[PDB]
Amino acid sequence: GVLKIVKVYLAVKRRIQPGDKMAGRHGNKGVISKINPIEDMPYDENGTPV
Amino acid sequence: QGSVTEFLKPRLVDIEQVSSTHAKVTLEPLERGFGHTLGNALRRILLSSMPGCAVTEVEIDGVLHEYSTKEGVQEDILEILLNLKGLAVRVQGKDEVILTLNKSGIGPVTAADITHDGDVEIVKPQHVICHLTDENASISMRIKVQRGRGYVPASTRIERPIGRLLVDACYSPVERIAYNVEAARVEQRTDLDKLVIEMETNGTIDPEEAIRRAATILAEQLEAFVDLRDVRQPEVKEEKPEFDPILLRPVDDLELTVRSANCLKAEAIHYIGDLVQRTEVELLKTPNLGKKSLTEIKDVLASRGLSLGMRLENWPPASIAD
Amino acid sequence: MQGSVTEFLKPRLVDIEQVSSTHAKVTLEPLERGFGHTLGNALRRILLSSMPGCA
Amino acid sequence: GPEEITADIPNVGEAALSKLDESGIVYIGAEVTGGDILVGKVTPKGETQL
Amino acid sequence: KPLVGTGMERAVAVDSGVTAVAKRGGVVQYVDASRIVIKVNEDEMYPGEA
Amino acid sequence: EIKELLKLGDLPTSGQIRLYDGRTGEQFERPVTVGYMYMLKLNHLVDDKM
Repeated sequence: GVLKIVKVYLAVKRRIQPGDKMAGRHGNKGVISKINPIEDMPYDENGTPV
Repeated sequence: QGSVTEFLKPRLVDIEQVSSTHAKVTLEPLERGFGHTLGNALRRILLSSMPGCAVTEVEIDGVLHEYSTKEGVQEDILEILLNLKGLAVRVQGKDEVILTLNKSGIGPVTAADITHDGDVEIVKPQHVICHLTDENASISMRIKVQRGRGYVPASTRIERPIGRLLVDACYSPVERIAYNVEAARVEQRTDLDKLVIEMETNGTIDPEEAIRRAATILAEQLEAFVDLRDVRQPEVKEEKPEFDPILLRPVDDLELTVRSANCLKAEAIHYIGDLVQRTEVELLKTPNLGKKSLTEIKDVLASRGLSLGMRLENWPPASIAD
Repeated sequence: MQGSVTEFLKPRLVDIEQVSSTHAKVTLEPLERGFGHTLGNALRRILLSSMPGCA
Repeated sequence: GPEEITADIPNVGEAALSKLDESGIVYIGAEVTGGDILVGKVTPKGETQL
Repeated sequence: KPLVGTGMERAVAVDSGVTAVAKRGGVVQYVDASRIVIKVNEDEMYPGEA
Repeated sequence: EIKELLKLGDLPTSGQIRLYDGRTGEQFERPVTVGYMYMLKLNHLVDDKM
């Protein structure tokens, strides 16, 4: 009981968002909660934000 | 108390222009203590408090969206637009300038291949936009430069193909600000230092006017203590979001006659908001109404709290948004 | 300015609550994300260092 | 009654016409929000009797 | 690639069969970012015979 | 072996560089270490969706 079929993909570009988990190769499991602004972000001598 | 020039007044003694991009200016008259409090109250005044200009909207002749890959291109439709993010152009005194790009054949598309506008000053003509592999492949975009307040996410931005694919932005001139100590070498006394500010601007705003502007912002942030004739109110805003859902009600809530219930609906009137927007001076022109058919409506609107000649909000209500 | 370069609101003193002859109140409502720690540190090193007086 | 997919739909709106234009199907790459139309559908209901 | 390694990250991407590996010498005709065609020299130079 | 190599670089050799505070402005007591770390962003499972 079907004439034809129409397939439509749905690609989503998931961007960074506070809620995921980050872990390298050593096992430093962590989680982002609050994004630290650049204004109140200390730096070195030459001026390089962390 | 006294107050009579007890400290030294900072004055521009000598500037250093090591490069056309980076400079090393410095002041001399600085007491031990002001070489840090003035450097800290400036380091955070040029990381987001700077206008600048950058690329935001782009057209591309051939590509429809960030998925369609244009032929005759080494990279994909994505990477070739990421290059425009680095493309910096300083505008004389405009906010909306449309630039056109056009060329053919092999060779990296430089920034000098774009149209030459008088009000448009190219910073780095040797800027690469896209590489053409096929000699028969052409490339053309409508790169326009605006003036935001630093960075504009594409996700926040983006029917029919008009603006199509867009890119990010980076109006922020300098990306890093640093400060050094260093003891000044005057000919008067010994206890004197020098600020010395290092700035790495993309090439839009020269360091000499950028640093001075930074301190100017702080000056205006204290003009209320210098006793100046500036009588302006701070913030007198009153926010309390409210609306009138009753206006979204049809005209069948005013108790009318069959006559008016057939004349109004025939004149594109289904809601009470579609009638108030008009005036009782143009409705008399239609050979299907009158003056008694308007004064009767206003009589009922008196209880609802509505009347002819009033603006509307959130109208029309929920419809068929395309 | 006249060339429209500021585009930001600048704070200003309005009222001085004089509860005493030495202690008072200095409010500053008009502030932004960043200037809160700027003015709070640009004067902190003055009212606790560069102050005449006598004792 | 078996329904069919086509760009020319006897709808009372236009939102379903802005997308579907390539004779039944829709062009590739665009931008809107969730709760729209992907593939035009015309399925009569109530035996075409109000 | 990480700044430091052991020298075993290369042998992985090879046996896994991730990157394309040519099985015959010859020049490259096209280098599109979606399709690549390599012409071999086993037949007489002909626009439709190779 | 590494300690001997750390002699070059830029200027430091122990890793602890002087960090200037962007908040108060006063330098942080006892310099901290700054370098490159190999991390990774693990996929965000949909089993923890709101």
